[PDB]
Amino acid sequence: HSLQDPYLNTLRKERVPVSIYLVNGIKLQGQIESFDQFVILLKNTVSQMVYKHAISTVVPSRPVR
Amino acid sequence: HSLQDPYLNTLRKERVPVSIYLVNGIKLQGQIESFDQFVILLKNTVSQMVYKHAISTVVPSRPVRL
Amino acid sequence: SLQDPYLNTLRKERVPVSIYLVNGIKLQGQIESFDQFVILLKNTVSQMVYKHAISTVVPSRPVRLP
Amino acid sequence: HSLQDPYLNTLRKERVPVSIYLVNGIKLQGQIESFDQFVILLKNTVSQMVYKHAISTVVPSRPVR
Amino acid sequence: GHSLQDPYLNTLRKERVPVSIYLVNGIKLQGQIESFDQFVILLKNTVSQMVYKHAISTVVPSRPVR
Amino acid sequence: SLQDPYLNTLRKERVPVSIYLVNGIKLQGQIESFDQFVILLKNTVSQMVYKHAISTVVPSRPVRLP
Repeated sequence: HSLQDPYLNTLRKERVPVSIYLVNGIKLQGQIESFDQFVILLKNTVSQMVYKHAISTVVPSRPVR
Repeated sequence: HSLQDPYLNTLRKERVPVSIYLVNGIKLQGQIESFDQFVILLKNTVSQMVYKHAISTVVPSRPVRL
Repeated sequence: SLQDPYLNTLRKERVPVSIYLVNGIKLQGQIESFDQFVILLKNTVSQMVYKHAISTVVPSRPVRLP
Repeated sequence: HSLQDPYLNTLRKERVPVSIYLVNGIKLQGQIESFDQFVILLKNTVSQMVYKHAISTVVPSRPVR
Repeated sequence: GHSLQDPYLNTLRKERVPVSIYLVNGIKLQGQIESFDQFVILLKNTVSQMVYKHAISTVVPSRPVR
Repeated sequence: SLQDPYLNTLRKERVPVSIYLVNGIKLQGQIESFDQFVILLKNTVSQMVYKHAISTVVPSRPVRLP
């Protein structure tokens, strides 16, 4: 929405390394390649499709905006 | 959102420290910088975007007046 | 709708309740207010609880059902 | 809801004791007093409102048609 | 939409294929799909229990199906 | 949509993938088919996986992205 999109898009455009924490406790790390209404593609060695419904928090490695 | 929006907006506007408990049991702390229909941006020692679907409760450090 | 009048009765009559979360945690207090997605619980700890994180709402006494 | 509603209504009307297992593993028991799109009211000692999103299964104590 | 799910469940139902339904909490239910709608599946063995799809992780047939 | 073309690439190229569920369980195989709500995973035993129970889809090798 009005916050989530610009936030993720800024992270995407600025290629900021992020830590994505899943609801189960697992921590994912990488950079946001792209995202749509339901998923986020996290890129590194091999990219992976993360369902937003499985995400708890997105923590940037450095301050943004 | 007749209650949620005014509540979160008051916490935000008044810089009220809050504790956000996640469904998995993890406790997040800080002040609400902004929010929308699905996420809340928390800031202080660790700035982060929290998905509401992962939140169980939001406990203000002090009660909120609407 | 049954959820709304049920909650409104608990609210209006200031009935003490126990709100059990999906993670097993038990919250206690009286419902101060609520909307489509959240419930504001108050007494010992004032907090906004997301309904999506609630498993059950158990009143301390029987109440008029809708 | 061509199946859910008739099923729950049958259990409600016939007052069939049921076991409602929650997604977290807890087992609730009693009779279905009523239900709507999102919740089910279960009666035992005091009635409790159960959110369907927290329910995994509804198991009747005896078979029903 | 349901171009895969519906035909899949209906085939399992019509052919009475033994199936295992794994829930998100880890529970494994066994039996056969007797019926289903948009939100639930009726699984039959000892008694027919209603399973909410939201609580299901996977549906695994006892044998391949076409 | 980003999800559909991505899943379709995995499907068409028959790419080996790991599907991690929200409860931490790891499933392996390949995407045989999918619709708006489910994915058909093929390996030693085929199974229908509900997307709501999936946390991440990880291919065994880099693939073309949407």
